[PDB]
Amino acid sequence: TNRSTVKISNVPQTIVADELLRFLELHLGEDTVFALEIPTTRDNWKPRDFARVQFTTLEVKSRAQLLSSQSKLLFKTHNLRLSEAYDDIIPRPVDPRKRLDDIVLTVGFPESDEKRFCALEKWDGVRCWILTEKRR
Amino acid sequence: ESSPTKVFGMDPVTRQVVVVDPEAYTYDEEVIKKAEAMGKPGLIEISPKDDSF
Amino acid sequence: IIMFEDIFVVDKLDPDGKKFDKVTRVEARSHNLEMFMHLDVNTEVYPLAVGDKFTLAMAPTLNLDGTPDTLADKYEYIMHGKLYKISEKAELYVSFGGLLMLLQGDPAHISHFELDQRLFLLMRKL
Repeated sequence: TNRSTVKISNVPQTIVADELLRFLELHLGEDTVFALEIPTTRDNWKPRDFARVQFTTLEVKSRAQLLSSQSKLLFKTHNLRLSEAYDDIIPRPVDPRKRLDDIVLTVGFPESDEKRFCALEKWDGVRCWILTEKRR
Repeated sequence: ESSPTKVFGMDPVTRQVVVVDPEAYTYDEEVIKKAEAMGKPGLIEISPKDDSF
Repeated sequence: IIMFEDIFVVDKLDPDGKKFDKVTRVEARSHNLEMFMHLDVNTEVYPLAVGDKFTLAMAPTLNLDGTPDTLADKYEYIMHGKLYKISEKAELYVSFGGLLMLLQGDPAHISHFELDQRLFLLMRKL
């Protein structure tokens, strides 16, 4: 429950990322999958037997886990088994409120003894993500 | 469309498939393979009748 | 007449395929006895899904009070095989016509099994 990334145990070797994404979006909600990655032993033509999928919301992850526990995920005569992943594909917070877009960023120091702040350089339209788990 | 011969029909009023002319199946496992590919293993079950000819 | 009787819950399936058209080896862990079992079950004829609970029994004969070599009505997955290897937490290796069974438990739980004996396999999914 710490992170939204889920590792799929067994997937067919003949499939591509697009097919698995379409299957997940058909069984789960529409565009509820953020990152899907299938490791390849070779450079670009020998995928492995497992894959890691990152969901947008924790509720989608819980629903996918419930479906996997009931063996209701059958993709090309293969029963997908879902397990927790060691690390996320992308360090992105689950909560949409934490994600801040198009905010002005400035730096400085308390130049004066009174409540006066000096601005050295101001950056506009920066992206701020608050990762509670990573403490950064 | 997967069936090689006209063994299944689509009913417009009920919006569901129906079995029409079941004697022209020719025992080609095309509809079963299509159902398995679509993700439904036990959608259509067809077996020969041993005591009927 | 029943030597070993217990309730098992399947943990995982080695093929884990609905339409593989192949024998699927099931892994089940016993309850209240902590015994691990390997069994080759034809999923297409006898469907088994992960998380299901089934009872398992082993008897030298299916007759009542003797006549070795009428429990058929009670169960639904009767098999016949022989035990060929008892080497071990002792474990048993019984082959049902080429279908291997590996019952791994405790030395005290399984002790009345002789070498090269014919035994049955009764299984019902509740």
